[PDB]
Amino acid sequence: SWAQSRDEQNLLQQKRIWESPLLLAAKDNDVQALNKLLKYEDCKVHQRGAMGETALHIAALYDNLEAAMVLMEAAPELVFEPMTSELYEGQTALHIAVVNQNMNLVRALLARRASVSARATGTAFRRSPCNLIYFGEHPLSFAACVNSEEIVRLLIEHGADIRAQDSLGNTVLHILILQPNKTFACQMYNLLLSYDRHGDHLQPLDLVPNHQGLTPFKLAGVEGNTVMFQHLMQKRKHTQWTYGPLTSTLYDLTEIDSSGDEQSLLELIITTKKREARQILDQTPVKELVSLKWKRYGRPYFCMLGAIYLLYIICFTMCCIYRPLKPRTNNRTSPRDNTLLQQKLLQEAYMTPKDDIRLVGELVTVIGAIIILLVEVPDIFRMGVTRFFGQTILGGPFHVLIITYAFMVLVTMVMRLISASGEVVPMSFALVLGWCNVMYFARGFQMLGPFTIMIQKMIFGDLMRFCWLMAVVILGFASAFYIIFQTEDPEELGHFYDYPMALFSTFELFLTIIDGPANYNVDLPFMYSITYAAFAIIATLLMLNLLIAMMGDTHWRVAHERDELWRAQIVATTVMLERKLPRCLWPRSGICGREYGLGDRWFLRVEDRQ
Amino acid sequence: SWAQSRDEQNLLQQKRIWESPLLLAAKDNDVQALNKLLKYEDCKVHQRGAMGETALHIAALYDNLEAAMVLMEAAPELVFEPMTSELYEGQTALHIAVVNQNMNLVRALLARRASVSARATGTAFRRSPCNLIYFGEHPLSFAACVNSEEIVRLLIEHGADIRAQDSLGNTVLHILILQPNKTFACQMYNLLLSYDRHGDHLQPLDLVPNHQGLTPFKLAGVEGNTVMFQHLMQKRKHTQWTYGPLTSTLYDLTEIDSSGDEQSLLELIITTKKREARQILDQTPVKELVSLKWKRYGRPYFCMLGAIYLLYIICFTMCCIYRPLKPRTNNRTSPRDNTLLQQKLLQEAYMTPKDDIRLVGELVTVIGAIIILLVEVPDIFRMGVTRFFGQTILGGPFHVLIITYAFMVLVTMVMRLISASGEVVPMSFALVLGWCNVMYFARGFQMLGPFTIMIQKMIFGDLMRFCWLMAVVILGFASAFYIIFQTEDPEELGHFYDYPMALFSTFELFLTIIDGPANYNVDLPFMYSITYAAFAIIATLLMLNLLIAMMGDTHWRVAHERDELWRAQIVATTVMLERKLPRCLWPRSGICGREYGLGDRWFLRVEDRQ
Ligand SMILES: CCCCCCCC/C=C/CCCCCCCC(=O)O[C@@H](COC(=O)CCCCCCCCCCCCCCC)COP(=O)([O-])OCC[N+](C)(C)C
Ligand SMILES: CCCCCCCC/C=C/CCCCCCCC(=O)O[C@@H](COC(=O)CCCCCCCCCCCCCCC)COP(=O)([O-])OCC[N+](C)(C)C
Ligand SMILES: CCCCCCCC/C=C/CCCCCCCC(=O)O[C@@H](COC(=O)CCCCCCCCCCCCCCC)COP(=O)([O-])OCC[N+](C)(C)C
Ligand SMILES: CCCCCCCC/C=C/CCCCCCCC(=O)O[C@@H](COC(=O)CCCCCCCCCCCCCCC)COP(=O)([O-])OCC[N+](C)(C)C
Ligand SMILES: CCCCCCCC/C=C\CCCCCCCC(=O)O[C@@H](COC(=O)CCCCCCCCCCCCCCC)COP(=O)([O-])OCC[N+](C)(C)C
Ligand SMILES: CCCCCCCC/C=C\CCCCCCCC(=O)O[C@@H](COC(=O)CCCCCCCCCCCCCCC)COP(=O)([O-])OCC[N+](C)(C)C
Ligand SMILES: CCCCCCCC/C=C\CCCCCCCC(=O)O[C@@H](COC(=O)CCCCCCCCCCCCCCC)COP(=O)([O-])OCC[N+](C)(C)C
Ligand SMILES: CCCCCCCC/C=C\CCCCCCCC(=O)O[C@@H](COC(=O)CCCCCCCCCCCCCCC)COP(=O)([O-])OCC[N+](C)(C)C
Ligand SMILES: CC(C)CCC[C@@H](C)[C@H]1CC[C@H]2[C@@H]3CC=C4C[C@@H](OC(=O)CCC(=O)O)CC[C@]4(C)[C@H]3CC[C@]12C
Ligand SMILES: CC(C)CCC[C@@H](C)[C@H]1CC[C@H]2[C@@H]3CC=C4C[C@@H](OC(=O)CCC(=O)O)CC[C@]4(C)[C@H]3CC[C@]12C
Ligand SMILES: CC(C)CCC[C@@H](C)[C@H]1CC[C@H]2[C@@H]3CC=C4C[C@@H](OC(=O)CCC(=O)O)CC[C@]4(C)[C@H]3CC[C@]12C
Ligand SMILES: CC(C)CCC[C@@H](C)[C@H]1CC[C@H]2[C@@H]3CC=C4C[C@@H](OC(=O)CCC(=O)O)CC[C@]4(C)[C@H]3CC[C@]12C
Ligand SMILES: CC(C)CCC[C@@H](C)[C@H]1CC[C@H]2[C@@H]3CC=C4C[C@@H](OC(=O)CCC(=O)O)CC[C@]4(C)[C@H]3CC[C@]12C
Ligand SMILES: CC(C)CCC[C@@H](C)[C@H]1CC[C@H]2[C@@H]3CC=C4C[C@@H](OC(=O)CCC(=O)O)CC[C@]4(C)[C@H]3CC[C@]12C
Repeated sequence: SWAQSRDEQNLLQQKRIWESPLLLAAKDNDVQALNKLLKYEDCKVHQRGAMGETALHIAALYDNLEAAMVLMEAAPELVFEPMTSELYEGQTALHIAVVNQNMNLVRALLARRASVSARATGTAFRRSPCNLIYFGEHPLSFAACVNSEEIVRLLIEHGADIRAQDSLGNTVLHILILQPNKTFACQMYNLLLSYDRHGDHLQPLDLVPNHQGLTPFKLAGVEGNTVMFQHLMQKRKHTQWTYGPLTSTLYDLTEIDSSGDEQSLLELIITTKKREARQILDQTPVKELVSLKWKRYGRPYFCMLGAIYLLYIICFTMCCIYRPLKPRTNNRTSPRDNTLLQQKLLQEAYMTPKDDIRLVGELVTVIGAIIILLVEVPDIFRMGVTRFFGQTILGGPFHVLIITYAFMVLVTMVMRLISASGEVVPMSFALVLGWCNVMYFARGFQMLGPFTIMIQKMIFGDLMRFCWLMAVVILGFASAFYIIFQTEDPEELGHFYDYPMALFSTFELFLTIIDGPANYNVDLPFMYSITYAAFAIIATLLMLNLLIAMMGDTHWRVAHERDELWRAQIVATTVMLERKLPRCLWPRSGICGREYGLGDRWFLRVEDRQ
Repeated sequence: SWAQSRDEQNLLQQKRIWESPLLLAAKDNDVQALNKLLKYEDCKVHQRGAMGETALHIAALYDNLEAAMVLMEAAPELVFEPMTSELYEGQTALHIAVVNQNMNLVRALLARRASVSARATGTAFRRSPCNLIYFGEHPLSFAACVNSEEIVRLLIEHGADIRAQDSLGNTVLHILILQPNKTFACQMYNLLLSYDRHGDHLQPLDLVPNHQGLTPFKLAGVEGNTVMFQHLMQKRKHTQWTYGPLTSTLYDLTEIDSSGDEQSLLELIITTKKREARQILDQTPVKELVSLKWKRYGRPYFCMLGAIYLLYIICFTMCCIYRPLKPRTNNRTSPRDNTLLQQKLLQEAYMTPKDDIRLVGELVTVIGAIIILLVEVPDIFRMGVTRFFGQTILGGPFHVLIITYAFMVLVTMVMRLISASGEVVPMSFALVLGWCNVMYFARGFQMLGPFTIMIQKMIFGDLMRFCWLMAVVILGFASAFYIIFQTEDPEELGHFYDYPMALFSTFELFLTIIDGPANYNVDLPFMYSITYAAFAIIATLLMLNLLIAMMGDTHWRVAHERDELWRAQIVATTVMLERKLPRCLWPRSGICGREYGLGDRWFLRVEDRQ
């Protein structure tokens, strides 16, 4: 609906240029007709186009130097005119000649005092998925993104402000990081810092943030721009000595490490959705910083929490095993009734010293369930209650499973206080969610770490993508199997005696975890052998080994990038383990340079061999 | 804790150089300030640094030739000064200028009679995982490891001892093998043998061992340095004739083959932990030596021991089958009691001539169990009782299984002598350990050989790495399944009737080796169908085919290097079969050159075609 509208304006621009002889003579290189048109009476010079454009805009848009000079002589006030549309707001011909890199025509307008500070605020210039270029809003921003070193020098001599910000707060150094040609953006980055030295108006140009707060150093890590990230560490490192093939380099760790309350560079890479940002983790000062925090304070504090959680789940498991049960007080209803025991009442549950030992174990699992919710739930109140916490749901799925576990413990606490029947259903969820959260503590081991990335990408990328075709085949054949055996005696072959059982039987015959139905003492119905032969070929052979072959490719892809997926689990673990543990037991990383004559900041030394 | 300490000294070195004007003028190339400082009164010349360094140490460390010459004129006694720290003990500036390769400044110190024999015994020079360079302790050792042919010639002219040894006993030829650039180390190896000819003080420089006993020939094979190993066989081979495209080369086999009581080169490659050393086995005189020892005396003596072991295990199997059993004398306790027979007493066991035939077979399996322990156990007494024999445990795991088998035979010997109940548990271990040791004798066949390397790397690299996540899922769902059926009648569905059975049932439902529980005559509990549907998706589909896909990659990696893993099993078999068989039936390999005019050593001839 939006691409349909701006295709209708680009064809309407071409109709207006074919109707007006003034606009048509500016498209072609026709100075013969522009002499004849402009010598007429009043000429209709300031007429609009379909884009709100003037005739001097067309001459700069089609690289017509000779047509533009005729218009500037005959009408000198066309230079100060912006486009008055919606999709090209504020754009002048001084914007257009910069992008088309017409060196003779930029000097021509600036001789006629063209504005170097007009703001091209149209929707064909905002950072959008619909726009193929994001150049900024200023002509100095336009010339930097087209790699024109001659015009960037020529604009600053005429007064182009280098510290100007667009609607996103981005300076020209922020926009050069967002450009697709990364090697040419490094040379233009150096050139724009050569001119920023003049009596600093605030903190310098590479230290000015945008409306997100990011500096050009932190923006290169959020956007995954690894080429610019290496280029901006050269300002931040410092070589101490060089002993033959040795080199001792001292790195900054100011905007990388967690200085204060702001988000550090490690927090912004884990949070962001662009998965190109996780290549910053392989770059040198960040790579030895993560290994330093994990081997010193990360891994000891993580293996303590993993061992306290095992003793909690073993204490929870034995309270479910020794739960209060008594023989049933009523009598059996049907011959299909299998039940022999039922739950004791609350006053009846605690009446012996062995129930007092269990009550100690039940208070441990209730208090531990509250401590989980005191740590996890106040994060949804600080962050956004639905959306901005839902970003952490797709990031860490073990946040959900331990809040759901702690919910299930307090449900069967309430169902114990009031004497409620059916505590087996909140317990059974809590046993399997309680134990399968021990697979969270497998990222402390590099070999066991990305096994849970395999289990995740097989469920949410293979099973949740192919089970819609399996459920189609189960519903087809279970409905067939149900009406075949609908006229029969279930006491011989009872796999399909009602419709919910025929769906659970066909799910189990799909996966080949119960045997195929057979009696051999009675004549089975005729359609059964034909249907089950057709079922066993498409379900058990073909579609079951489809899924096993799909999951075998998910295994191969995760095991290939086995090292860089584990080291991104450690950054997410170390960052989480700082924002919840108190500061007195987490020392700050690196060597502080107060009593070494280096300032107030916190350095990190790397020694290598070339 | 150790890297944190020597980061604090490298920043403290930079503070002391910024405080003293004498040290700061030696870091920069400032001969203007060194003229003004040294013309003062007493100047504080011999002040220390944070590394125990002098001002003449800084000038050599930062490549300041002009700053160093001012210091040597004004203070000529700074040349004889070592660093008095702990981490740079004994290092002088004559060490530093050699590593930085400053040719003008090495001649300057040696003109002022600098010591060419000072020992840099600091912990930044010991062979350690923490040190990135191991250059030795002498300036001749430093110049050889930086590939400076001009300084090695210049040091020997001033009296550098070429036979000097560091704290590890390594000469300069030992250290050149330990260097990472292998091609440049070959040219420096040749240069240092050109100077060692002067009236040999002992056996020559390439034949002097270190405190481990290794010569530079044997050190290249232990360290896996295959480039230096080819370069040092050129001294050891000898071309007999060249008949067109043919060439007859006669190889040495002095330090390669088992000469006396010392460990040969074949014994040191199998023993060592660096698995780069097994590429020496593909090099020509070692490769045809292993094939010669195996095809002549290795494989006949190995197939005799494999056939005697089959007849021993078949004789052990029939003594377990015909074991003494009688009907039970007591009466049944419970309806769950299944037992119908029990063991006979010792006086009752041997009372017929068919028991006398078994007694012959039981003496064979007792005597054979003692002979295993007389061969295997006295190896743990000669080697280190815990640690240095534990190196052979990780090397050969079939040493453990045949000592454990021989232990299990003598347990049920003792349990037969005293009439002890429960001989089925030491026998059942001994049947499966007895028969699965026949897979030891599968390396005699090249096709069957590395099948047991597959079985090993799947157990100790896939199963012992993923079963911690399976046991989490088994304990989760077996605890869920136990409390679901805890209120039921076990006589219909008894898979989970107590907690140890529910763990063995869930282990068997994981692996899909028993069928899923179903009755269809009774109403099963409601949570069972939901839990077993969740179990059968994550356990049987997803996590069971994870492990099968992991083991499929272990198969692919071992089958790729199928030839070089079998030929390393033959070296370990041939070496083991020499140190236990007597010398009269193992002839020495090669042709001895006594009556061929070649000396006392033992050659091996290889004929090839180019
Ligand atoms: C990888 C590392 C390895 C892990 C290994 C770890 C150990 C793993 C194994 C552990 C034990 C396994 C065997 C024990 C079985 C006997 C229990 C018992 O006697 O039950 C009694 C009740 O007791 C209960 O009801 C249990 C309640 C929870 C116990 C915790 C109490 C407070 C601990 C506070 C702090 C907790 C932790 C704090 C968390 C921060 C009564 O039962 P019974 O009448 O005697 O029944 C006997 C039946 N039988 C005769 C057939 C047997
Ligand atoms: C990926 C997930 C998909 C799940 C797939 C499997 C679903 C599993 C869900 C299981 C939930 C079970 C809850 C309790 C069941 C009781 C009610 C019942 O269903 O049976 C009732 C029957 O009534 C029916 O026949 C309903 C089935 C209609 C067609 C199926 C539509 C399913 C939605 C399609 C979605 C499309 C998805 C794929 C397309 C994109 C009563 O059973 P009865 O006792 O035998 O009474 C017979 C009376 N008689 C004796 C007179 C004859
Ligand atoms: C790849 C190569 C292929 C391998 C092939 C090799 C051969 C493989 C097969 C071999 C034989 C298989 C069939 C034999 C079954 C009859 C045995 C018997 O009669 O038992 C008798 C007792 O005998 C015993 O108790 C056995 C004790 C050990 C025997 C060794 C005696 C001393 C040998 C010293 C040196 C040993 C070696 C030294 C080691 C260095 C009594 O039993 P029974 O009352 O008669 O029971 C009959 C029941 N039935 C009627 C139903 C049947
Ligand atoms: C890789 C290897 C791992 C193996 C995993 C599987 C272990 C296999 C080991 C099997 C050994 C079995 C030996 C004999 C069993 C008898 C005692 C018993 O356990 O049952 C007793 C129950 O008491 C319990 O419930 C204990 C279980 C507590 C929680 C499990 C902790 C396991 C350690 C976690 C380690 C974490 C490792 C993963 C995390 C990294 C008695 O049973 P009962 O007769 O039914 O009495 C019920 C009384 N009732 C009737 C009143 C209700
Ligand atoms: C699916 C579930 C499976 C996963 C298990 C989850 C359940 C249990 C969770 C976690 C396990 C808890 C028990 C520890 C056992 C392993 C420890 C170990 O050997 O690691 C290191 C020793 O440790 C260190 O060198 C540094 C840490 C200090 C010791 C840990 C402190 C507390 C230990 C307990 C005191 C508790 C205090 C409170 C008392 C209750 C060895 O070095 P590594 O380098 O780490 O070697 C392998 C990693 N690698 C592959 C990277 C090379
Ligand atoms: C009380 C018990 C229930 C409640 C407890 C908590 C339950 C919920 C737990 C965790 C929920 C936390 C969020 C989901 C986790 C990952 C989602 C994600 O990352 O994006 C995913 C899409 O997006 C989705 O698929 C969203 C999930 C929709 C279905 C949720 C129900 C599945 C329950 C689970 C039951 C499943 C049946 C298994 C057997 C039972 C993409 O996945 P990916 O990993 O980013 O990459 C894989 C794609 N790739 C392969 C192409 C590369
Ligand atoms: C999991 C278990 C499976 C493994 C079986 C373990 C159990 C039994 C253990 C070992 C097997 C014992 C029986 C021998 C059968 C095979 C012999 C053979 O054919 O090999 C060679 C013949 O042999 C030779 O050419 C040289 C050796 C002389 C013959 C062996 C002497 C003793 C034979 C018995 C007298 C006993 C004396 C004491 C009396 C008791 C053939 O040449 P090859 O080159 O080797 O061909 C294949 C190898 N390749 C792939 C490299 C090309
Ligand atoms: C009486 C009956 C019991 C006693 C009899 C004797 C029992 C003990 C027998 C042989 C023991 C001899 C030493 C182990 C052999 C190999 C170890 C090794 O090489 O290093 C290993 C690590 O290091 C370890 O894992 C050490 C082993 C720890 C567990 C030991 C108990 C397992 C028992 C066994 C039961 C398992 C369950 C199976 C079904 C039962 C590394 O393995 P790798 O091969 O070097 O390379 C593979 C890694 N790769 C794939 C990444 C490349
Ligand atoms: C009553 C007493 C004796 C028992 C103590 C209970 C502990 C076992 C609980 C209390 C708080 C719990 C912690 C609360 C929050 C978290 C964060 C949680 O983080 C995630 O799940 C990250 C998700 C992801 O990144 O995928 C991991 C478990 C952990 C450390 C919990 C581990 C278990 C703890 C220590
Ligand atoms: C009583 C019955 C009906 C309960 C049903 C249990 C399931 C709903 C639970 C139990 C096991 C759980 C799984 C166990 C482990 C994982 C791996 C876990 O992996 C990650 O989060 C990887 C990400 C990372 O670590 O980087 C994602 C959730 C998931 C699939 C869990 C999803 C929810 C599952 C299937
Ligand atoms: C495609 C691969 C997996 C195998 C290829 C062979 C199949 C197509 C063949 C092998 C056995 C055949 C079946 C053998 C016997 C029967 C039973 C017959 O039905 C009855 O006699 C019903 C019994 C009754 O009415 O009591 C119908 C054909 C059918 C299913 C045959 C269908 C074709 C089958 C499955
Ligand atoms: C009483 C009489 C009639 C029976 C003879 C008993 C033999 C069958 C036994 C006695 C000593 C045993 C040997 C003792 C030691 C070894 C070394 C052993 O070496 C390893 O296991 C290497 C381990 C590895 O490299 O993995 C292999 C079996 C072998 C030859 C044994 C094979 C079986 C032997 C010959
Ligand atoms: C009665 C029951 C409980 C006994 C249990 C038996 C297991 C503990 C045994 C029987 C089979 C054995 C395995 C059989 C064969 C091998 C291959 C073997 O492989 C090698 O040593 C390869 C190295 C090489 O040859 O180069 C290592 C031991 C291993 C895994 C064994 C380990 C111990 C196992 C699992
Ligand atoms: C993911 C792939 C492997 C298959 C995708 C389809 C499944 C998600 C569907 C197919 C059959 C369905 C089951 C069909 C019948 C039942 C029984 C129903 O429980 C009962 O009726 C219990 C019986 C009783 O209480 O007596 C609960 C839903 C459940 C487990 C369904 C859960 C969803 C299942 C497993």
